[PDB]
Amino acid sequence: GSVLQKEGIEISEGTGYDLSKEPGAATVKALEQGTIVISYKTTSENAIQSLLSVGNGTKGNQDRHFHLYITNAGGVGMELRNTDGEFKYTLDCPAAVRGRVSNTVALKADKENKQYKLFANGELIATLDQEAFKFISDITGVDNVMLGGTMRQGTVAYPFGGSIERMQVYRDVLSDDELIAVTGI
Amino acid sequence: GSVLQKEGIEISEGTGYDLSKEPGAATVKALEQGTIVISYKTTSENAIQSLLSVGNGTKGNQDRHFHLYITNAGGVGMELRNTDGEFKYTLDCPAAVRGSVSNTVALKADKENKQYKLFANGELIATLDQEAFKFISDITGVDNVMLGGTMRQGTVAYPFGGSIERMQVYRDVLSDDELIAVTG
Ligand SMILES: CC(=O)N[C@H]1[C@H]([C@H](O)[C@H](O)CO)O[C@@](O[C@@H]2[C@@H](O)[C@H](O)O[C@H](CO)[C@@H]2O)(C(=O)O)C[C@@H]1O
Ligand SMILES: CC(=O)N[C@H]1[C@H]([C@H](O)[C@H](O)CO)O[C@@](O[C@@H]2[C@@H](O)[C@H](O)O[C@H](CO)[C@@H]2O)(C(=O)O)C[C@@H]1O
Repeated sequence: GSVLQKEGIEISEGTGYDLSKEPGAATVKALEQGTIVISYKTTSENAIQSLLSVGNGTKGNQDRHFHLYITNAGGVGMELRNTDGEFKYTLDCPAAVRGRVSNTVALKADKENKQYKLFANGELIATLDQEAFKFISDITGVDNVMLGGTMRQGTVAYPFGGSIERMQVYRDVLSDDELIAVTGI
Repeated sequence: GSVLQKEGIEISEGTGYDLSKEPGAATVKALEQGTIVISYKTTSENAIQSLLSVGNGTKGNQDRHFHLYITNAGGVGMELRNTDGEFKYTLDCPAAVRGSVSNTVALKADKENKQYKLFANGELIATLDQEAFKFISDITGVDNVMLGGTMRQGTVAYPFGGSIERMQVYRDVLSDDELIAVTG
């Protein structure tokens, strides 16, 4: 099963929606691998909108976070960061989703294969293999989980507006076939 | 054989070294796929140092370029950009090289397989697959090739300092085994 799930969460641009106190959030804050699946509708023209983030929101730690994000040009991406000297692993895919319309995206991080895969609307859109595999448990001082933005020194960065229709986070690594199916209509 | 090669080029921080007029530069400016192999020594503490770039250096086109870069913290990466709405395909690998010392890195971009692979000092360090494969020929208005920085609105960005010991650009997609051997 999922370790954290939410449904029907509408977010006013800029505000975010804090998940840090939810049952399961502690698990999400320590993930060594796993899968994130999100259905959403954006109503914002912000250039970078985090759907889900997990990171360190404290002063001086603004480059220590993970987020799965969309853009105002129909892009989908993620960033996994613990300051640039430690790691900055990113995917950014163009023309993968559309903006008002429901989309479903997913990211998996697979420790055994050292691989990250991004899916949108029933398609695998990118794969990253890194010799030095990292995930959330490698970020230093993770203290929050949020929908619709990323906490950076107490400010909601990369603000989303619209609806998080469904969000599920898994410790399990779903198969590509599963993610093609679950991100479809 | 390479389509563009240079050896023994010193570059001070900020200066760059223009290759735009060299025979073969036109080919580099239009690559649909290929391989870049560079041996270098950095003397600079700049956080992002382009070893080789190919892009559009004109005003308002600062997000239209390709570069293969190293960092002050022993990292290696690349960015391939034509404005973020079009594409922004990147790799960034930590603790892959050392400043201390000569290092050799390589990037291949394989159109058939829609794949980019980065190598450093005899190891494959990252692989990127993109559904929408892009390379230099997809960048709009490419007008320069340089060593040791990236031209952005007439300024040398991401400035390298040190020596480009050997730089080769190929239209061919070299094998992983070839790259493991040449970089190690
Ligand atoms: C998702 C993404 O591309 N994020 C970038 C981020 C954004 O480009 C920016 O916040 C708004 O578009 O920029 C990051 O880098 C910044 C640097 O480019 C800038 O020189 O200095 C900034 C600090 O004032 C900041 O470090 C960022 O916000 O961390 C890098 C990130 O990948
Ligand atoms: C290799 C890399 O991370 N390149 C980044 C670049 C560098 O982080 C930065 O130039 C070094 O200081 O930052 C880029 O994004 C910038 C935005 O973060 C910033 O909000 O606005 C800047 C323009 O005034 C700039 O766009 C960049 O320089 O393009 C993104 C790039 O991937």
